[PDB]
Amino acid sequence: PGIVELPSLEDLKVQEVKVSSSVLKAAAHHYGAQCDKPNKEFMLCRWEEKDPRRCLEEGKLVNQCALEFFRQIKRHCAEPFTEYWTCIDYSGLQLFRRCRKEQAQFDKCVLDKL
Amino acid sequence: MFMINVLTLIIPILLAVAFLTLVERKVLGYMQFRKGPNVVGPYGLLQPIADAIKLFIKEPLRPATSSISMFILAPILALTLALTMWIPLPMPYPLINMNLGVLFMLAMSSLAVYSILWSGWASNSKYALIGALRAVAQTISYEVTLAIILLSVLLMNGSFTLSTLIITQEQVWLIFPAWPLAMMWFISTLAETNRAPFDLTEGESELVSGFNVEYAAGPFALFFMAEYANIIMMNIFTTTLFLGAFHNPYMPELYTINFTIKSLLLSITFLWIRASYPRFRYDQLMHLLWKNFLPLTLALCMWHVSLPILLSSIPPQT
Amino acid sequence: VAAFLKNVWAKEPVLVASFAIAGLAVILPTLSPYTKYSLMINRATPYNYPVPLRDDGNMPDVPSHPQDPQGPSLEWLKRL
Amino acid sequence: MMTYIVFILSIIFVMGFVGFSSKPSPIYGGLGLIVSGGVGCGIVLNFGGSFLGLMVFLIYLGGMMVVFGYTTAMATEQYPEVWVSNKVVLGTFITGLLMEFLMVYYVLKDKEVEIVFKFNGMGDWVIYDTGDSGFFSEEAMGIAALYSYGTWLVIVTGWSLLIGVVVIMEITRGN
Amino acid sequence: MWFEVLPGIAVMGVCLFIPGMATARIHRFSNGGREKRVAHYSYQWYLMERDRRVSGVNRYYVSKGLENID
Amino acid sequence: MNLMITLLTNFTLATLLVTIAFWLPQLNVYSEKTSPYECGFDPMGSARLPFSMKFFLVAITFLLFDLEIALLLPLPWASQTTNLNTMLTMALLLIFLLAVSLAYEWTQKGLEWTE
Amino acid sequence: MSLVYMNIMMAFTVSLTGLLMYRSHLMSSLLCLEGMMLSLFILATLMILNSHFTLASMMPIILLVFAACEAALGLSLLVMVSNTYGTDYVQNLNLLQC
Amino acid sequence: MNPIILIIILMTVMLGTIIVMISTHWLLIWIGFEMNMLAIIPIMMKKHNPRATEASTKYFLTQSTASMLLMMAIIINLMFSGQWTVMKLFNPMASMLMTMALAMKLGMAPFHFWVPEVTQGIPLSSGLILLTWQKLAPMSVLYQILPSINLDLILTLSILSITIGGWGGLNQTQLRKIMAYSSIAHMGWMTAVLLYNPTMTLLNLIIYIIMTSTMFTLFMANSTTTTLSLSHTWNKAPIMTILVLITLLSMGGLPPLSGFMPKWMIIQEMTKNDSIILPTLMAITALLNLYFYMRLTYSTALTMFPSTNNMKMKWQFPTTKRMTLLPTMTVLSTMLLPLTPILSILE
Amino acid sequence: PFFDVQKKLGVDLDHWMTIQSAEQPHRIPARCHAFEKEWIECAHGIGSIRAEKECKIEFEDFRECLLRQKTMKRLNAIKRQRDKLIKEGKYTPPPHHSGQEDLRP
Ligand SMILES: CCCCCCCCCCCCCCCCCC(=O)OC[C@H](COP(=O)([O-])OCC[N+](C)(C)C)OC(=O)CCCCCCCCCCCCCCCCC
Ligand SMILES: CCCCCCCCCCCCCCCCCC(=O)OC[C@H](COP(=O)(O)OCCN)OC(=O)CCCCCCCCCCCCCCCCC
Ligand SMILES: CCCCCCCCCCCCCCCCCC(=O)OC[C@H](COP(=O)(O)OCCN)OC(=O)CCCCCCCCCCCCCCCCC
Repeated sequence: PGIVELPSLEDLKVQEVKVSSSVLKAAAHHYGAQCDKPNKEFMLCRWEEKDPRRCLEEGKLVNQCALEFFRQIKRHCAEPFTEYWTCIDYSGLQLFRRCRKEQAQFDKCVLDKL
Repeated sequence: MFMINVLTLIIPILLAVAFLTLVERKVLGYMQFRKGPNVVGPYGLLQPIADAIKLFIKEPLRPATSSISMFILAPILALTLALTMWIPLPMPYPLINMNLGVLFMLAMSSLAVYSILWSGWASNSKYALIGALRAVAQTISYEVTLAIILLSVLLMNGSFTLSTLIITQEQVWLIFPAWPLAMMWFISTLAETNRAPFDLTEGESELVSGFNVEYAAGPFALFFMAEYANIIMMNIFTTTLFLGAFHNPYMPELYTINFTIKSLLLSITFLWIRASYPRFRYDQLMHLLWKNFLPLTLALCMWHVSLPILLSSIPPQT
Repeated sequence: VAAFLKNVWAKEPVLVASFAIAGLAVILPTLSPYTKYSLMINRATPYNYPVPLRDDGNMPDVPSHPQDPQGPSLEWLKRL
Repeated sequence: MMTYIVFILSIIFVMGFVGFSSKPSPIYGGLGLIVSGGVGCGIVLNFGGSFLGLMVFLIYLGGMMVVFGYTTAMATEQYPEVWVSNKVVLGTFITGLLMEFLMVYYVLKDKEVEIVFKFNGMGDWVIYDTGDSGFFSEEAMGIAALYSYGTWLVIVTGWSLLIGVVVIMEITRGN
Repeated sequence: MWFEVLPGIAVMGVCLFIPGMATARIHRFSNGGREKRVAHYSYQWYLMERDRRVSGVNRYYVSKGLENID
Repeated sequence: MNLMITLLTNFTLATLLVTIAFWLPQLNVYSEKTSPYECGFDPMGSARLPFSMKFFLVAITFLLFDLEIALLLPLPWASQTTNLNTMLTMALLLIFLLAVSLAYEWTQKGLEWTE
Repeated sequence: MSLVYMNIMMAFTVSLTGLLMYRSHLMSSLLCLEGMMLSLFILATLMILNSHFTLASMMPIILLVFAACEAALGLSLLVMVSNTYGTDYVQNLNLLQC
Repeated sequence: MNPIILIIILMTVMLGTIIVMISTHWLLIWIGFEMNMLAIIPIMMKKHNPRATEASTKYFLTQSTASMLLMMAIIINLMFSGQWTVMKLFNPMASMLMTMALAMKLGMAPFHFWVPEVTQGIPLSSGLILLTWQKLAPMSVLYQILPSINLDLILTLSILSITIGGWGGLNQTQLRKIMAYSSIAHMGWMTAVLLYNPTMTLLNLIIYIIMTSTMFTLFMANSTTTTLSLSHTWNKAPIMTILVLITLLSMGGLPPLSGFMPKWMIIQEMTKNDSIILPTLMAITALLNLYFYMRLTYSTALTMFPSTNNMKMKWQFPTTKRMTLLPTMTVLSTMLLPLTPILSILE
Repeated sequence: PFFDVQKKLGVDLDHWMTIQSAEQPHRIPARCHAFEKEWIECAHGIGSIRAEKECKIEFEDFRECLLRQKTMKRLNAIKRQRDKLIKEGKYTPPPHHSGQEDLRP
């Protein structure tokens, strides 16, 4: 039949959000609340046209937005966030309910700073 | 470093099996107005060692009229089934975390009967066949009620995972909202482990030695430690089900010591049950789990299906 | 019917207890008002991904942000 | 070799099937079907459905123990041909094992065989999926949906089982 | 008296203390000083292999914080 | 992978003790040691005779009730549905049909043993 | 298709030739029947799990339920046969030949 | 037997048949087949004699093996289709296995061996229920999948069963074996036309059901199971001899009786498609069927066999049997030929 | 005698199961949901003869999604040629197929 189409490797290159899953899980709610617009645009397009080859620039944009959010986090409250994701990462199942004190500390620092 | 973990699981359980034989002989001495073994060592601490060394220097004695393949295969299956029984037990971290551990215990409980059945069949004996058919009748008596009791209890847990059973009763004990289910569970595991008053397989009065009446030393010891590992892990299973302890993820030794004390007290109560009651018949047991336990269990299963819908207390499945 | 109940409780109390428990379990979800809360709790558990709809222009009920006022909230799950 | 894990489990599956389909003695047929059920549970567990494997293993173990009781009551003789005790049983066991190993050698050489369908030579890891299942297991959710979707299936299954109890009780009556 | 069985009971106590503490220590050693990850469903497995890929050591318990990014 | 390593470790622990229990000690095997044990006297017939079983009906209904409880185990996952009323009704109806079958066997003397 | 399908249908064919050639024992043919139902179960759940037909996961449970129901029926008929004659041999069922 | 249990079992048999007839799923078709078989097993064990055990065991083994082949065909269709709808099969292997499964369920040669033995070993009412009710669900499923059946296989089965039933009906003195071989011939007649026009198969099914029901009710009313027992009816009730005479004349396809209408329409339909040798062969083997019908009607109606002395004692008592719908069914089985274009309602 | 009762009465008994693209618990899609949708919509209301004549492309593509004959056939060709090239000595595998390449995410 037809020769299948595939974008070149230069179109797929992007700066990566290189963090562990505990960093994502700790700041999941802030990431969901702050970066809703490019994430939801990417999700709408990805569910609409059903093609990852036509949904690449929006993935690029969502990577830049997530990296910008984390770079903003690193500038102000690096140490409470470090303690919070460490207390998340000790748990085997990564429970939210075992680190309510670091939850309050991170929430207070982020709310007062940003 | 998984093989080190496996070895450090499988060696202490058989050491504790030998010392449970010691403790059982001492308690079975001390309740009946006498003493246990206290001559071999300091308060008889070397009796299981002497018993173990004695049983491995005696004659093997494979019978001529017995099919040798199944005769050798059955004790190996019994010991291996008792040894792989212990794997997903969380103390507080299991060796193998499994999504469905409860069904694995149920399937391996079904499989472990076949060692008794084939050891009875292979040894060409009438008493061995009698013990084998008594084991068959005992299994068809207890298995349905055991599975449905465990089903109607796990409905408040949300999943078959045993580690979730620690979290699901971290507020209050699970023996409170299922105390009747706890009693019938205890009776069902008394019947599962072939212990008194539901022995009915290794009967020393109705028969001489049951399905292992032809098994000489060595191979017979495999059935002995298989049965004692079975009773220890079944008490451990009951302790996890109904008597969950406080778990600190930073100090797991607290949960380990609490759990160990509770399971030891359960085994003490098990030997206490052993030295108190006459043995049932093997048809009176069939009229016990069917005419008395099964209708109440069906009613309790209706109750524990409707109750989470009733109180909006459906547990999470995650 | 009271004499029969006394006789059956004197003879086989296990069957009486089982029949009472089964009857309780049958007739209680009909009359209890907390079952709808269980229904809504089961409905409000997010297993899938909540995919967004294209904004044509005439849809003021659906929000534009997770922190917008309009939409189905879960205050009752906190209070209960 | 480890990529062919389901292949090795299916070869033990067919080995047990030809062990107990020779019909040596129903005790050894029971042992063979126990082996086949356990390794079939293994096969379907590497394909992902652990619940289905555990159920088929448990159900077949219960049925095999009851039928063991039956043959110790009913289907037994003085000298049971356990294996090698009869000419035709040993002959057909060897014939089945030889045929099975022959076609395994054939499919591990040409990497394609044609018995009436066409079967490929690689392992069955290729036909898997690269996506994730999220926060649920598909088989458990399907058999959970048995209650909420399949009300008709529940009705016909329960009625068939109740009249099956009636059927077996009115068969063993004697008059 | 009745406390002479307590030697054997205490020996059973330490023999049942051994395997749980051994599994706890082995899990805390072979996972970089933390609890072993529990992957019940495939989302947790995908996240665990995501950490295994970002870590760069082919060892997922080596956890990279936010200092990895620019 | 770890489960097969554990099962193999248990199996070669079990078969190591049997293999050292057959070759180690001194053996004195005669044509009297391996005779079947019949409480001191010679048996009167073979041990492979038909050993008749009285609980056949209970075994058949054990198969049927084992399958009934096999159908019943998806209940913890089925409680996580949205059509909660229909699931509750079908669970209750299945358990009620199980109880009806048990009661019909009870009233018809099916659980009573033959002879 | 995959070679696991080859082995599953090949096991089904083995148990089919086992059922269709009797060895003077009815219970062995019953065992072959349960082997065939086990093979059907394995084949069905393999394709159902591979093609992600999630709603069809309730099917093989029902198939195995009816398998056990017909097995129980076979055992009951075998009790009647063994209560008429001495044994369960299939050659004793030759009254309907005249 | 408890009549409540008997009523429940009969309604369960009917429920399995309609579950097959109304479902749009292959698994539901299979469930209906299983529940029908497992509910009709104890009807055949009503009198509890060894012959009933033999008949039940042979019937159970045959229907079990046929159900296994049915399930294998269903699973192969699921593999090659990914769906479950009751329509044509998407694989020739599945079509062949399904056709042999339904042939084994229908008692078609060369899977015909169990039918005379099972029919003989069970009472007359259970044989009637078998030969009429049980031969509807396989015919319904065969009606559903007619785009996919191989023509050569089904025509081989049809002419083979016609020849074998007509030949085997010549060597029987028991009435139930005669009726089973006649049933085999009639299923050959119906399925020879199924791939050409299935309305002809439905018409043949209805007429054969009516005819064999009338004859089984006659045999139940006279309480005769052998031909020498049937020969006493002229000394008991001559009107019943007239009834069996006209029904045996109709069963051989002798015009102007209603049993000739199915064979006439089969020959009419199969010659629109230029097949002339086959309906001639089916006509000659129908002549063989008419031969053993003629032998039976010579035994019971056209001659007066010697009777016994206790027939006087039987003369003194009038019959109290429940001959349900016997005159209506006899009239429908004899004189439905001038109403032949009624068959269009089955279209 | 397909006495269709379900459409006459308006109830459904086995209609939700019969195809792979029906309603699923929280909308879990099958592997070939789209191909089944295309083949079903191609051959609706035109009969079986016109279904096998006028939707052969869609049906055979769906059947290739189901069993994947040609996919493993092409993979077998590639694997066999690569093995022969490796054994003969005209090919060397790249480093990213050897075990490490500093993987993407
Ligand atoms: C692990 C934690 C602790 C577990 C608890 C058990 C520990 C102590 C064990 C003691 C020794 C046991 C040794 C083995 C004994 C075996 C025999 C045996 O137990 O047989 C069972 C016996 C059998 O009794 P039976 O043998 O006398 O039966 C007589 C039968 N007839 C009459 C036909 C002759 O009892 C039962 O079956 C009862 C089971 C438990 C019932 C629980 C009911 C709870 C309350 C319900 C509600 C009541 C209020 C009224 C209704 C209200 C409604 C709203
Ligand atoms: C002649 C007599 C017999 C002689 C030989 C005896 C051999 C030993 C017999 C005893 C052991 C039988 C085991 C049977 C299968 C048991 C399956 C099992 O334990 O599954 C548990 C578990 C389920 O996993 P799950 O809950 O889904 O969670 C994983 C998700 N992260 O699963 C897992 O965690 C997956 C782990 C890998 C599974 C690989 C596939 C199974 C391997 C089976 C090997 C062969 C077994 C043969 C048994 C024969 C029995 C007679
Ligand atoms: C509607 C509620 C839900 C119903 C569905 C769910 C039921 C769950 C429980 C299932 C029980 C299954 C087994 C039932 C068997 C009943 C028949 C039976 O065996 O009765 C025997 C018994 C007398 O014993 P005996 O005659 O000696 O028995 C022989 C040896 N034991 O006979 C008796 O003891 C009498 C048995 C009949 C009368 C029971 C009355 C119980 C009343 C409880 C309070 C009212 C509850 C409300 C509902 C009305 C119930 C009638």
